[PDB]
Amino acid sequence: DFSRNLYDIGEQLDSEDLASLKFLSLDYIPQRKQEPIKDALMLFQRLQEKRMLEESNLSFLKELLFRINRLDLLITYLNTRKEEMERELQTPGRAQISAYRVMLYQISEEVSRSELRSFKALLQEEISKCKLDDDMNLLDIFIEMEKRVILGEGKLDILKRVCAQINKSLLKIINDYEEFS
Amino acid sequence: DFSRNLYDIGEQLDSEDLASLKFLSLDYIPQRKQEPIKDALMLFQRLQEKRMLEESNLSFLKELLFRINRLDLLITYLNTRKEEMERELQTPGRAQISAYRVMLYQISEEVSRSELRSFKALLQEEISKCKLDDDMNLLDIFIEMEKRVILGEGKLDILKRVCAQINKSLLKIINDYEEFS
Repeated sequence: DFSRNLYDIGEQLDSEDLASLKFLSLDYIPQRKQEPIKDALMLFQRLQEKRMLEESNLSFLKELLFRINRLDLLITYLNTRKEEMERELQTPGRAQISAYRVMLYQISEEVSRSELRSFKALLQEEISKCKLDDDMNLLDIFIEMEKRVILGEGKLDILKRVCAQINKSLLKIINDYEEFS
Repeated sequence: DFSRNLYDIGEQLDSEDLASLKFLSLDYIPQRKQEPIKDALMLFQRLQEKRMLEESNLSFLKELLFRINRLDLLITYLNTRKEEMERELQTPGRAQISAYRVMLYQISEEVSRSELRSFKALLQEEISKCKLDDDMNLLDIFIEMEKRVILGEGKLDILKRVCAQINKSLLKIINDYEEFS
């Protein structure tokens, strides 16, 4: 009963819904493991894979659907109302999605298209002014590059991009590394 | 005697050496547990803590000293020559530092101060590459903000800074989040 019903819920969702649900699951499935999920059913399988979703274990499904405001699916397939879910989530700790993620999603729902363009513009303003100070030595800079994830054992792209403009011999070293690995 | 000698070697090293050796130890001691390590002798203690450095087990100590080209300490206190260590590390696998880390360190050794200026400039160029195409919705933008590590569970500065220029209600959301933590 549960499995077929989860299939029906799987089909009733559109793209925007899947994006939202992919976001609201980031507490359990890292960013790194979200490219594999292309449709809602694969997300269901990956959620049950961590035993966060089972028959008689629908807390997280109910919460997810309420947050993305698909109350029609809650009623049609889960027999759950809005006020019931509000009562459930307003009792401390019963909410399973972090306040961080819910905050971000609600910021997203409040924003229009024009306001989104404003956000892109302002974010490109604040990014086009990153300031690493003058007291960081090179090794620290490599550590920051690994931190901001632009350099790694298998991401020599940017490192080669800068070294190629500094001096070739460095690029020679890098090529020796990646060609002997 | 072993402890006394390791103390003497511990004090003979300067700051640049400690930075280098701290880097070349990143295969075993994560970034996070290196702020506690403030001096070279403490680094020795943290190396013995993981039993990669023992009495009669100096492979990694010798390797460390050779890499940072402190051959004077190798000879003075360890009675070990340059060419012997070269033979040691050129025998496969006996070098204990990964080719990645050693590659980064030699890139560091080759670079002058001016060339480092060029590296800072070019890297600030590549970070100020915005991407942010017209098909990314807000949530994706949040995910890249977390990537470039300018947004996080406890780093709401930039997010509030942009929302304050878009519309206050967003700022109200963020403040409600962080004052509820």
